[PDB]
Amino acid sequence: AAPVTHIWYFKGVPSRLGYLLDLAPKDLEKIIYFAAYVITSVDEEMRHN
Amino acid sequence: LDVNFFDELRIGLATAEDIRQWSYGEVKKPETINYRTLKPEKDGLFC
Amino acid sequence: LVDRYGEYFTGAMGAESIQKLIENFDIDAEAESLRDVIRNGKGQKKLRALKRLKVVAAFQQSGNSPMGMVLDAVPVIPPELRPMVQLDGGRFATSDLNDLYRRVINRNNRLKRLIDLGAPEIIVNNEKRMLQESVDALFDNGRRGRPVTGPGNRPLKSLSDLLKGKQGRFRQNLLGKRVDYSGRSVIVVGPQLKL
Amino acid sequence: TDEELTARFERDAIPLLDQLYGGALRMTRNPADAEDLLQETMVKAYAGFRSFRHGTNLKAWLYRILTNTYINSYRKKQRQPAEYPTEQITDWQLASNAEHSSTGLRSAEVEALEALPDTEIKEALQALPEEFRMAVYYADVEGFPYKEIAEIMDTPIGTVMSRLHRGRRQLRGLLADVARDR
DNA sequence: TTGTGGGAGCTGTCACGGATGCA
DNA sequence: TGCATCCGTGAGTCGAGGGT
RNA sequence: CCCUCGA
Repeated sequence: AAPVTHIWYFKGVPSRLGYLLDLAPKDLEKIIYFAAYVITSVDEEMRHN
Repeated sequence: LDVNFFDELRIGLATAEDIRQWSYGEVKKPETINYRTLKPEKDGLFC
Repeated sequence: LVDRYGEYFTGAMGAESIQKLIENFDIDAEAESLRDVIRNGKGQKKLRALKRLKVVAAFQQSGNSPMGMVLDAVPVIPPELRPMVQLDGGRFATSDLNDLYRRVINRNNRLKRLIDLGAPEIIVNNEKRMLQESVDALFDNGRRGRPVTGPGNRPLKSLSDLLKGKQGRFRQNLLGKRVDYSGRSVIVVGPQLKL
Repeated sequence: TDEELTARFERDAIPLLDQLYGGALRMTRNPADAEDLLQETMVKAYAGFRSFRHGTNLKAWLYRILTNTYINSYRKKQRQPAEYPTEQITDWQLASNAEHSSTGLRSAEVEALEALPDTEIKEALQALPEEFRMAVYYADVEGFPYKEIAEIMDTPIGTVMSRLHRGRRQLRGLLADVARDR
């Protein structure tokens, strides 16, 4: 019902997701297990105008 | 019968599309087999 | 930040967010930035960028999109490879794999029920986290946090364990195996034999 | 006032989650089980939150929902096949199970012999005439219905039945090794 | 589904390499 | 940002028969 | 898999 990350690529040291998105594994832990939000997109034109 | 002359053996990541192209149906129920008839429940892990 | 400014950005928690990021991810752009950093830079930034490039350059060869690192569908191993056998006593013995898949199924279905009932976001988020954790156990138990335990506080062997160690398939069943036309017995000297 | 009800929920019931989880851990002793049971309690509690009388202590109400879902869990597990999870299924266990199964752990030799001729039976069948051997083979080796056996040998049903009963008689005579197997 | 309400264990292991994270 | 810490890896073979 | 034992 909800997508799920493969633990091989999140927690397997070195975090391949961390290297992929240039994210600290600490922050990936916060995100994936619902401790903190992440900004997925932003409308820069609307913000500017 | 396989002649057992495979050139190469290759991995990659499976896509959800690949995972569904392998599957013969979704396991929707957690029940395994009937406590009475010892038969695999429908849509379960042994369906 | 969402009450105001809400229609100016999208934010979210969890694997769905990671999936969105991977969707918006420009692999050529980041690969070029990293190549630049490793060519014209020096020091530990050079080394960390070489590390980070080993992943992106690999995802940059013959398709292989990083989207495969996030899953919407979990494959379920054939049931012969995860047997369930009746025991003397009327009790059953199941491989751990079935308990793991069963926890995944239970939590996914409970999440379906919550989504349908329009439950509070805190509760549905709890269920999504639990689903992530149960798939993490199914794939590699104990790798993050506590391992799912069976009776006697025994960690259930996941799909990763089935492959690793001197008990996994490689060392226990492929590089050596039990054979037919073979026997065993005590040895005695027998000095009358020829070499 | 539906969204008002769910907001009242997020205000009142959610801060009780820590104590409710402590209790679920007390009565399950397995943290994954306690999380499952607490989320079940929350489903069963948000389903009927109108049925709770605002103002009274909702700690005790939610605790009763918790204890009742635990009791239903115990009663439902008592009605399931009792499963013990093992890291590996033992060879002794495979064999013990095979002792009461419709097909045993068959050996390569058994399979090989079954794929080799059964000389006493093959010779007896070859003694029959062609029509009789074919009728008995189609009838009670392949199990076809009599009309189909007719349609394969393009003879009426009556004469297939004749050939069948008389080939059965002839083979019953030919097989004195029934006493060796009967 | 209403006065109350946090587990049972556990460390009595060691050497090494490298990411992680922290000031 | 330069390391210190924390984490994750590995730790012999084959046998017997009794157990969850 | 664990327990006790064998070389």
